Amino acid sequence: LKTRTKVYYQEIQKEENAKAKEMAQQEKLQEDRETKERREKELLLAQFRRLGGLERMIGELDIKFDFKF
Amino acid sequence: DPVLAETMKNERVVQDHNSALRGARPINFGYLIKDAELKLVQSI
Amino acid sequence: ANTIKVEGYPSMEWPTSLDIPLKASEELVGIDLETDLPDDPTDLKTLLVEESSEKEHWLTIALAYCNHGKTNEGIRLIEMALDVFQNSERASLHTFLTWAHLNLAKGHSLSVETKEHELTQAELNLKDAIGFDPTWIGNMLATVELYYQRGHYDKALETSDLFVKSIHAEDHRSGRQSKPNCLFLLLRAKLLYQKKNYVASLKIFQELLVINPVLQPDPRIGIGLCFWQLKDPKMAIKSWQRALQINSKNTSASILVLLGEFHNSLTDSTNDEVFKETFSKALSDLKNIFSENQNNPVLLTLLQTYHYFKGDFQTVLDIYHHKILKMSPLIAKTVLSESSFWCGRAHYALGDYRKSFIMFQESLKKNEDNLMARLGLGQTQIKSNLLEESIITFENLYKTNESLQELNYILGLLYAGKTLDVKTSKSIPAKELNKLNEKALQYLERYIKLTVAKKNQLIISRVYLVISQLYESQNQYKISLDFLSKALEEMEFVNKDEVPLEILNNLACYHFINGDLTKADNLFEQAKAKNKSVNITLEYNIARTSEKTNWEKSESIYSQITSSHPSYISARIRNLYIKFAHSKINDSEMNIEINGLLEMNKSDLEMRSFYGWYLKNSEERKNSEKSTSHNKETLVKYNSHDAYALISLANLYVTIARQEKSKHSYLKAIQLYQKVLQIDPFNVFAAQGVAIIFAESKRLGPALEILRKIRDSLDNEDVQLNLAHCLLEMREFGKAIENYELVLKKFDNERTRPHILNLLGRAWYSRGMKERSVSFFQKALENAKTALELFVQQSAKNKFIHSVKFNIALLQFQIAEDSLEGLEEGLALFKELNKEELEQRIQLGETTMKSALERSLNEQEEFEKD
Amino acid sequence: APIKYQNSLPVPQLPPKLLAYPEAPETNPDSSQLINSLYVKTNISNLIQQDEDLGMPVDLMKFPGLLNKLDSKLLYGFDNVKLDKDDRILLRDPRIDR
Repeated sequence: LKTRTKVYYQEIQKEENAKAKEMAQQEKLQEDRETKERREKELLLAQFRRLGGLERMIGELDIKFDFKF
Repeated sequence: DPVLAETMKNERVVQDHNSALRGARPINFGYLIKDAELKLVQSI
Repeated sequence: ANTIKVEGYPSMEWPTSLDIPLKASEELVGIDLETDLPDDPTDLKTLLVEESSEKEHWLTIALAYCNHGKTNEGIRLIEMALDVFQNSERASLHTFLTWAHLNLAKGHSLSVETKEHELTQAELNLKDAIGFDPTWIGNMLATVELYYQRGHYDKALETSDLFVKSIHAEDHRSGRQSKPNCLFLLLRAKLLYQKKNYVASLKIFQELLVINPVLQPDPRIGIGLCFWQLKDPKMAIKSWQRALQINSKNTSASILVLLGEFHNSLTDSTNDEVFKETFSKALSDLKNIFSENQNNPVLLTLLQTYHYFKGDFQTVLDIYHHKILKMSPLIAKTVLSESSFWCGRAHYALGDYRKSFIMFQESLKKNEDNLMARLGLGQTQIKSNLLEESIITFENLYKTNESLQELNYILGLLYAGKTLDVKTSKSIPAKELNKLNEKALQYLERYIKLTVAKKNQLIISRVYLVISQLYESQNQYKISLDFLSKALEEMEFVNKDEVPLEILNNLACYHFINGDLTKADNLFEQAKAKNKSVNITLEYNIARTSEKTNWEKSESIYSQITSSHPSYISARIRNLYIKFAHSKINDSEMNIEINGLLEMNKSDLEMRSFYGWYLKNSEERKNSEKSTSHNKETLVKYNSHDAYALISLANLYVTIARQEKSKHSYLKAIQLYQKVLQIDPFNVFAAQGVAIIFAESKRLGPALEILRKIRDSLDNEDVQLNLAHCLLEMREFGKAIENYELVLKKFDNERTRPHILNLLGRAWYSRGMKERSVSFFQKALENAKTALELFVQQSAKNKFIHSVKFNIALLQFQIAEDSLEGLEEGLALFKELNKEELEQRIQLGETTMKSALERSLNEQEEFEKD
Repeated sequence: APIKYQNSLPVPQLPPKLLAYPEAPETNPDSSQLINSLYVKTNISNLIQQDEDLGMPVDLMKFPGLLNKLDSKLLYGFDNVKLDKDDRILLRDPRIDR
């Protein structure tokens, strides 16, 4: 079973898994911090993300279709 | 007075007059029945 | 560009030019497959029959035909070679025809009859080809693919595994190495995806990338499918984006990228500005991709969602009944389920709950795991007065979706609304009621937990209102007030002006209950700022909130509530009281009015209470005849165990008890005290009457304890005066006196200052009489002076004037032990008080005292001289 | 002064009245806004599968030499392909941000 295809797939799999896991670990601690959390409080006050906001926002959209149904 | 009837139907009662009695804090007083009955039946 | 093209990768591109030899060696007739293909295959059929052309040229030209969008023409062309090539030469022709008919049965721009016809022609040519060459891999792959296209998935997997086994065996027998067949791997991965074995299918779809990154069907579509089903939308969208980047003419990749765009617009957006343009780009791409795929059920369902969120419910119904319903047997069950779900949503928004029920039921029939369809079904059951049925639906959904926030919210609101219902309180025992309250709190608090854990989501402000109601029903005012405040904050932390009138009003009522009325009036006025009923209600609330400050602001609002709505009992009670206790009334016009109000609402209880308080507390009716008659009437031939009137009867009966029938009356009062203490232990006044009975009959040990405890709740002048009474009886003065100044600084009661000063004379009696004290006696005398003054000034001519005067006389006598001047005033007042032996003693004692005090004063002056 | 205990009942204290809350149909359990809040989270997933073919139709008409020259060589792929980084990240395992 030791083909270049299987071994190549498995080692690329290993490398990408290691890269992605290490990236996930270093994300919250160090990458994006220093009061960017409070800009994600802007995300808290989002209209489309709270009750009734999805319709309202979608109602504001200019684009619309020419129906045939 | 129909508007007054609407007022009444839209009104709750936070404290009826028995609830009004107890005061600012609640003391247990659950022993008071036992002790009072005992001490005043000793005088009986 | 219908073929994958990447720099560096292989290419599975067809020969673009085929040249045919002429019969007998002028071997160059060029046929350019893009351009020189006649629209009539017979034109090349003549050329192919003339030159004794090979069988593969026929097949090559027909494949070039089919790969240019003319599958019917190429089918005809090979069908023209079937009666030319004969007997086992036509095997590969039947293989080609099988695969071409398979390709014709692929699309929703088709019919059930057309699909069945093409599938049947495919398997017919397949039987023909198996008759000749049953081991050629084209026919074996066509077998497995036919099984797949007929829905027989595990049968197809069985036959595919058997074919792979046979091929491995044949190669191992002849010594050659078996390379993986990409088509068998693809079929197996698709079948495993159908089996919901997403990890194995993912592994196969990923290995196909290494074996061939140009494989058309792009495995990346499958690896993205498996990534999605394994809860990794990021890599799924990434793989579909890659598949579209590699072949921009792949429509499945474009539709998957479109779905991913909608998903990312809904999740990754951090504000409405970003969302309104990401979703708009998604909608524009939807329009463009739809303009040439107008029979696509996914695009039609997307249009349905958009038109639902746009309020265009009729277009949703039209898309369902005019497009999806006609091609219903040809589309996958999940897409059908979602489109039916959106039709049901449209019905639900139009108020048609029967049709919405039917549509959500159909959607569940096509996909039982349609979570939002089941939620819509539960909500339809709610709307159709099927409450318990809806609760069963939701609680069955709860076994798998335990951390679903909206589901916890729904079940909590349902259970709470069931708890706050009077019918259920009448129908089931109390313990079940409290278990129901506890379950509602369980659901709502778990919802709050789940929503706060994901610190990005906003709390539905109502859950706090419902929790506060649940705690309010159980007389736990503290937690209810805290949750009402927590609702006010979050309520005002979004839309700062639209808080409902009732939140500020009820918060003000709670602030009135506990603590002073400074913030209560503020909130009441803030509610007044923002309905005819609310006006009367909060006007009574403001008038009731001022009775301690601007009493006369209360009087006016009470009048105009009674000047325009003369049936509000609370307004009239409090108005007569407030202006009565503010002295804008005489005792007669009280009675009249009060009697008018008394037997107006005669039968029931609140008014009666005020009535009792009138008679007993202040003016004319202290006579107990009416009291006995009416405070008994509150309980005659009713079952009412109510505390106020019966406690009044008990304690004012023990006032009469104050002598064998005296024993009788005392034990009657004790009985009633116990009886009212049974229903409500916190009844402070029953325990206070028991402390009275304990203190009165010389058992002033536990009575002082009970009073000390009572003061931890009650803070009136009455109970604290009772406290200081028992301390003077029981023991020495500071415990007695220490509480009398505290009485005076409790309330500005001008009648109890009279009540205080005589027993203050007693309090300074007891310890200046413990031993001669000349510095304490004089302040004793000062208090007694203020006593007599307060008793002469008022319209109170009780025994108090007489007794107050004497106590002062005795104080003067004992202080003479400006000494002679107080002595002379003592002589004067004691002569004014002129029993017999006492006044003859007064004569001899004047003769003694005036002279002897002059002697003491002259001796003092002589020794001050030196 | 004599001693005389008085259990002076309070004035019939009827405190301010409470007000019941009006309709809030957006927040009732029968509200479609709950389903929309859920849609924001799990929106288009029941659609990623387009047909039973999973968006991957098997053609055999895309392998040159197969259906015409009976040469089934391209069904077994290619040798020593060095995938681009975009294709190589796709080879990793799911849910690896944990």
